[PDB]
Amino acid sequence: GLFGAIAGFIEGGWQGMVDGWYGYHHSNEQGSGYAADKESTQKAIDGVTNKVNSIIDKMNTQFEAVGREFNNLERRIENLNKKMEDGFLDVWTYNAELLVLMENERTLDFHDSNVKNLYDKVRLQLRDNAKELGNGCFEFYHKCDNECMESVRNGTYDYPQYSEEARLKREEIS
Amino acid sequence: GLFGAIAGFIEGGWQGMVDGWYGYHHSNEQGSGYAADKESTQKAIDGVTNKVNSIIDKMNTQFEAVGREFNNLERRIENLNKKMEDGFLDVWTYNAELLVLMENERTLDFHDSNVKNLYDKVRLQLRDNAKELGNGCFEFYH
Amino acid sequence: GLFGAIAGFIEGGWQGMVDGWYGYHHSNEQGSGYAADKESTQKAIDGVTNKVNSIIDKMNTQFEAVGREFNNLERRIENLNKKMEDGFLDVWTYNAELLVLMENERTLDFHDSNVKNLYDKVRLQLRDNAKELGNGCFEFYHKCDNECMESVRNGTYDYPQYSEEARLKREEIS
Amino acid sequence: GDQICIGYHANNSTEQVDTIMEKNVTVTHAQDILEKKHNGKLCDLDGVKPLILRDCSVAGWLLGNPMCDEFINVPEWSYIVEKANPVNDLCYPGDFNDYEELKHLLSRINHFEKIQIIPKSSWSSHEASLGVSSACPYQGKSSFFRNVVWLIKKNSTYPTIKRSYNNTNQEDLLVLWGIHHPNDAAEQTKLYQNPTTYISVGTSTLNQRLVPRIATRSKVNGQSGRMEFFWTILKPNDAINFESNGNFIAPEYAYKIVKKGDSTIMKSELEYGNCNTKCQTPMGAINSSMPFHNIHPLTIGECPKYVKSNRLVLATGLRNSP
Amino acid sequence: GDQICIGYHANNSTEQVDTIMEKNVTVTHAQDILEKKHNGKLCDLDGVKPLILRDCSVAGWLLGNPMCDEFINVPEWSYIVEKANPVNDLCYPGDFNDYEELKHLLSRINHFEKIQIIPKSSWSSHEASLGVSSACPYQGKSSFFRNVVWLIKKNSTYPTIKRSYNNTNQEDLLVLWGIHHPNDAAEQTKLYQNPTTYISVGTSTLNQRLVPRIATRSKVNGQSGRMEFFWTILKPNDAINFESNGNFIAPEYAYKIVKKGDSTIMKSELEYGNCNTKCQTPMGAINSSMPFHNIHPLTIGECPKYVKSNRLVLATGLRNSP
Amino acid sequence: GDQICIGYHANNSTEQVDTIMEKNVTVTHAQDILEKKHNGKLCDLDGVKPLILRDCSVAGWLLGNPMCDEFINVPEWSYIVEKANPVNDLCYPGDFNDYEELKHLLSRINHFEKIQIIPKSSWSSHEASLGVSSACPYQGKSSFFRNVVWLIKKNSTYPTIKRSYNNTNQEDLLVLWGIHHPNDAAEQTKLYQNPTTYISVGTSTLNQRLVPRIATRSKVNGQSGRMEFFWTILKPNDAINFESNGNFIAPEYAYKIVKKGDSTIMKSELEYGNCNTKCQTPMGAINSSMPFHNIHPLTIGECPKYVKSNRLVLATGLRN
Ligand SMILES: CC(C)N1CCC(NC(=O)c2c(Cl)cccc2Cl)CC1
Ligand SMILES: CC(C)N1CCC(NC(=O)c2c(Cl)cccc2Cl)CC1
Ligand SMILES: CC(C)N1CCC(NC(=O)c2c(Cl)cccc2Cl)CC1
Ligand SMILES: *[C@@H]1O[C@H](CO)[C@@H](O)[C@H](O)[C@H]1NC(C)=O
Ligand SMILES: *[C@@H]1O[C@H](CO)[C@@H](O)[C@H](O)[C@H]1NC(C)=O
Ligand SMILES: *[C@@H]1O[C@H](CO)[C@@H](O)[C@H](O)[C@H]1NC(C)=O
Ligand SMILES: *[C@@H]1O[C@H](CO)[C@@H](O)[C@H](O)[C@H]1NC(C)=O
Ligand SMILES: *[C@@H]1O[C@H](CO)[C@@H](O)[C@H](O)[C@H]1NC(C)=O
Ligand SMILES: *[C@@H]1O[C@H](CO)[C@@H](O)[C@H](O)[C@H]1NC(C)=O
Ligand SMILES: *[C@@H]1O[C@H](CO)[C@@H](O)[C@H](O)[C@H]1NC(C)=O
Ligand SMILES: *[C@@H]1O[C@H](CO)[C@@H](O)[C@H](O)[C@H]1NC(C)=O
Repeated sequence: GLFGAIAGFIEGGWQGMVDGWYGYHHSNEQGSGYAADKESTQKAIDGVTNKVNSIIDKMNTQFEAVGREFNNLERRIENLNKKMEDGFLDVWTYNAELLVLMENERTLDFHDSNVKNLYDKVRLQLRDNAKELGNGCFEFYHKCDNECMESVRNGTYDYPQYSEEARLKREEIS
Repeated sequence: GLFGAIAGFIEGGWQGMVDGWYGYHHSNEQGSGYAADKESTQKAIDGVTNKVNSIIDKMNTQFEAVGREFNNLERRIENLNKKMEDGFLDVWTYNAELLVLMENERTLDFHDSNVKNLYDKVRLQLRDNAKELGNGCFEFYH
Repeated sequence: GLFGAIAGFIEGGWQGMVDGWYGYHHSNEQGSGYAADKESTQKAIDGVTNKVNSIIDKMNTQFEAVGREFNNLERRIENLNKKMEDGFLDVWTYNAELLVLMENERTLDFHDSNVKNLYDKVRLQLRDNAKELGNGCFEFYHKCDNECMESVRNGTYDYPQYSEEARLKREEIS
Repeated sequence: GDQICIGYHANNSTEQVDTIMEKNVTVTHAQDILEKKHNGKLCDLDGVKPLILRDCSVAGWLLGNPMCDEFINVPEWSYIVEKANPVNDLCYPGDFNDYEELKHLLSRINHFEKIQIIPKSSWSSHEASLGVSSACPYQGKSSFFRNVVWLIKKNSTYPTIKRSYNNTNQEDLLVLWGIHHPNDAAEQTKLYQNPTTYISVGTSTLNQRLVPRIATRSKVNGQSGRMEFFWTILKPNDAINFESNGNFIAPEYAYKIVKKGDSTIMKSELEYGNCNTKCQTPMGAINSSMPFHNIHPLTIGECPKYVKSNRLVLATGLRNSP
Repeated sequence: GDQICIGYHANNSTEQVDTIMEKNVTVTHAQDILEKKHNGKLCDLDGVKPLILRDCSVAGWLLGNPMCDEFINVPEWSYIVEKANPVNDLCYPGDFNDYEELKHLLSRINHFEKIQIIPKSSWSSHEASLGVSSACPYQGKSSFFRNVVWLIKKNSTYPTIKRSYNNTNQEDLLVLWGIHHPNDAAEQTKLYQNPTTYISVGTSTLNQRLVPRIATRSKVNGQSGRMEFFWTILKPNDAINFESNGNFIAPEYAYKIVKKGDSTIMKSELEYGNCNTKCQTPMGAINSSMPFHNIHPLTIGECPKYVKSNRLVLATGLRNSP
Repeated sequence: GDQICIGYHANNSTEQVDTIMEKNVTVTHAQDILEKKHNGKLCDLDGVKPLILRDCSVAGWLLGNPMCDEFINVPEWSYIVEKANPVNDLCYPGDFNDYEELKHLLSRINHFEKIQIIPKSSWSSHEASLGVSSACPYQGKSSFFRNVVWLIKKNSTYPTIKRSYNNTNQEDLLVLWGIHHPNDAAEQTKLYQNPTTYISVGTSTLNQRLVPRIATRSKVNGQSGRMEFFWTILKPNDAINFESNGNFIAPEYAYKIVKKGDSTIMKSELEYGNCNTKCQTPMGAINSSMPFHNIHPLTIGECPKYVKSNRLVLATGLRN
């Protein structure tokens, strides 16, 4: 899509992550596992729920057809009546179908953007203390135990604490 | 927002910058201060002014209600008349409100994109000549 | 443009590339040349063709005006008729003009996004094996013959094969 | 080395949505916003039964076609249901003046109280009991509309009728009468004696003089004669005055308008379902919180908004990995 | 070391806007595009005063109900104002034929020049001064519509009227006449002598023969009789021809159509406010450069476009930092 | 060092498009979606010729105004074309009752076949050949509408007419008749003898009694009298019965409705152009795959959708 993240530089989704829309897979010595980003998932829920409610409410004032009857010498106004009612039904059908098409496109791109922004949040935390694999994954230049990983998730990673160790491994490998 | 710059990697706006929409804060030996990017601010003004004028003029061709009167044995056409007029008023009200909602969202994202692009303009100039702090600021290596 | 690529960090377009919308200019020892990215150009064609077809089909059920005639003592319904028909003509004219304005803006930004994503596809392949000039161009730290270039185009660049040579040219040797 | 990866949700969802540039996009979550289902029958509306006219037209009901005796005294209704082509209409052939304007008024009425305004037994100078036809059968015997009286000459004489009714009720009254258009001068003489006749009718607003028309007509339900019916709304404290020397189909019963509100005349062949709904269509009742439906445009009650669409699904979640 | 920072404007602005996904978003700059204010008065439109009928209906004005003498000669108008239920209408009760079609024509007219086409004094075989009623009082004395003449028998005779008027003007002429429907045959004799009467009226297009209807009616303003009024547009060089042996309410004054243009008949209970405006509504005038308003749908002049919205604000600036 | 660059297409294109925020944006490729051109002619519609009434009104055609003999027998049509103000209408002045409802019915009809319901030769107690006027000339001689008969008294008598016709056809019949409103009681006597006259007309649904009206009228085409015409649809197996003692403009020919379908009455001053089209407007025919046009709102056939726009161009390619 527009932001390059979903079905882009991140090739696929995780059946494994069940309790979130966006988040993380960590793999250290303690072992692997999935964890959802609560903050960005909740922000996305608020946005989509508001959008659905906004689309419904904007259609509160839509045209309501009424039965009128005409005799056999009132064919002109019978036809005027039928065209007026069909006319409004076709206008409100177009409005509903188009609003849904256009907001569906914005919703998918909204998700694409939320993933890209989550990835950038992490990249700007880790800086040269990790390697960008280009598949959504960051290979750490240091050891990052389950309590280091959580510091990345909650957005309080101490860059100086690990930078000296990271430099020694980085200048070694590259 | 969509582009991740406004209330994103740039945490907040500057009360200090008064004469522009987007720009710079410098702090060298001569001292600190704010300066607006004239080029990107003017491009944004041109775009928004055109958008406002485009929304107004697209509503030049909107439905105008007329008084028609009917006697007590013309209730069917009286009711047809009232529903036709209310019908068009509801269609043009929906058109106005939706266009404003949709273009408001694009305007805020337009600003978000202009800021991200200003930051990238500078990054691609400075390259390794400066350090990216990740808060919108570049520490110079001179 | 929203995505910063077209008439942005890529200063202008190539008269030289004729058989594609987006692609590459390579210049090695074997000599220069243009090549179009088939995959992203075809995806963009599919998208725009679907958009044109979607806009046309949404206007299949547009209002059709009918001739009705009225005598000299039917002026009120003659006027009702004329305003009803003009009313729907104005509604469908606004719908057509607005949909075209709004989708034109999305089309130009779609192209801007496709170019940005093509550039990022290549950057995430080349990693530190090449230098980002900041004008859309990557200077390789190794030799990249016409068969290396194609590996970048078709999206199967072997990063490990060239990483050791790339490091020796990039860094001080010892 | 240790790894942290950024990713997004995927699942076994098969739910599809459309966009401008792409059709049939699988997503992880969606909201269908279109009701497509109904119960296929006619229900009470917020506890109140509709008036279901079965084989009777509104005209059949209000004039009292003898085949419409089930509707002689109807309780309060929520809406009215009429078949496209009811067979029990004007049993004696003819016309109902401003019929569509009457049906339009009926759309704002929930209850009538039938009232005797001119007793059939009060016609002492005219025969009130010979006004019957084989066109209007009841149980194999010639009959007539029950709410009006076809007056005939008595002892070869038809004196001039001068009769009033004052609406001493606090409600509007729907009043119905008619004229007989005979086949020929001989029929005129046989029924009414007087050769040149009229019916005058006055209220505060009405100023009518009807003349019978002789013409040679095709037999309908075995009759070449025609009855032509007329109506008015008689406001509180107004009076209606009738004068006639023949061809008068006089009121006996009229209808007091005792409850006004939202109603409609719904065209439907469907059956009563002994059910309750908040939303009725001519194809069936709807029970839904969905904001849209595609059942039928002509609904009554608290209904979703009608659209012609076969499918309306909002994307809520992400593009799904197949 | 040295720093350069990229950033964006923020300010003291409290101005809020809405989007699909978020309500009540504070921004740095916005444009309100909805006019919500009016001056609560009826004003001149670009310097031209409206015709304000006060307690008079269009019918009361054009037939000249004696309570409508303020409108005996009205100057050029921008628009017309009529109350919902004007008390001065048909003082003698009855009907105005094709009244709503006449009001529709009036909506395209800015000026009439009233002219005497048949002087009241020119009726030498009929009484032209006895046509008065207690239904149409002027200063506690019996009177009548001023623009038409109720003709009565003279010396127990009503000869056949033959009168023509030729439109020798360059403009269309609106011509008004009427028929009297009495209460009884005795009243017919008393007023007109002849028991069987007609009014024939011919132009190049019109072919009318009116007959009175005698019937007993409810009293309205003390009268059981009814007047029924008719009108036509007499083209330049066409003639109108009247023939009658009774019940004729003859024209005296007719209206030359001297200015056509945009006008309207606006329903308002308000009175004149001695102001000027480019845009008038029935609730008050608008002075605005805003492109939309929510005052009332039925406006006249150079007006913003009407919408039902309570609020319309376009985002111009950025999302604002607290 | 070896280089790879990412780029995008540019070209010699001058094609411009609009967006909300920017007008007159040059692009590499675009699709115009608005048809603006027509051939300026009236054409056959999918191989079927229209009925082009030239100087005749629908009334002139159906009553048979003698200037309308070109239309005495018309083949199946695709649509009808009438001028704004046709000169050949009611040659004898008067009125056509529910005329606009008749034209509305005609809009759903592709073919009429003329049928004789009352033979001109069957009027043996009345003069059938004196019913002519200088208002209705044919070749410098007084004439009359050809589809109806103006009956006159014979030898100072007008016996009561009783005539019936039973619709033994599978199709609806359009039937036309009329009444004469004379100038005075003297004219009434001269033409019809009987001073007090009527026309009664009955079917299964119709119950009409017409009375002439004497009024003093301005001359139109030299006449102060007026003819007033009436019509009905006679269903299969129903009968129409006429009775009159004067002022009767009696049917001779009526119209079988043999083909119903999509048709229209189109107002145009143009004449036939010996062309074929799938889409006709009053200003000319359209041959286009474009989804929109701005020619005229009132079209017939497989047409693009009408809009009031001067310009509609979709961006397909890139900014140039
Ligand atoms: C629990 C989590 C994995 N997801 C995210 C939230 C939930 N939301 C939606 O799909 C949604 C739906 Cl299905 C309807 C209206 C609004 C929303 Cl946000 C779907 C389940
Ligand atoms: C600080 C100053 C340069 N700003 C930015 C531009 C200015 N303009 C607008 O907001 C605007 C407005 Cl307020 C109305 C119409 C069009 C526009 Cl562009 C608002 C004030
Ligand atoms: C190099 C060339 C084949 N490109 C690819 C797309 C081609 N076609 C279009 O722009 C197009 C047009 Cl002109 C109409 C409808 C759909 C499309 Cl994709 C023109 C430019
Ligand atoms: C989407 O899938 C269903 C499968 O039955 C089908 O009806 C519909 O036409 C499909 N649309 C496209 C464009 O493939
Ligand atoms: C019938 O009425 C006439 C007078 O109108 C009268 O002479 C006759 O006796 C009446 N007959 C009966 C039996 O009432
Ligand atoms: C927006 O704020 C205003 C107060 O200025 C208030 O009227 C309104 O309820 C708020 N709306 C929402 C949805 O929060
Ligand atoms: C009808 O009767 C009421 C008394 O209940 C009276 O006020 C009114 O004047 C009467 N109306 C007529 C027209 O006789
Ligand atoms: C009206 O008078 C003019 C001029 O005297 C004359 O030419 C015209 O024929 C008259 N119109 C009628 C209808 O008699
Ligand atoms: C370019 O823009 C103007 C409006 O800004 C418009 O009139 C026209 O379509 C374009 N070409 C001109 C002015 O020649
Ligand atoms: C006219 O009327 C009678 C027929 O009864 C007779 O005097 C006369 O011969 C008739 N015919 C002609 C042609 O005079
Ligand atoms: C017309 O003719 C047929 C066949 O003789 C007959 O069945 C039908 O009843 C006739 N219609 C009328 C109205 O007499």
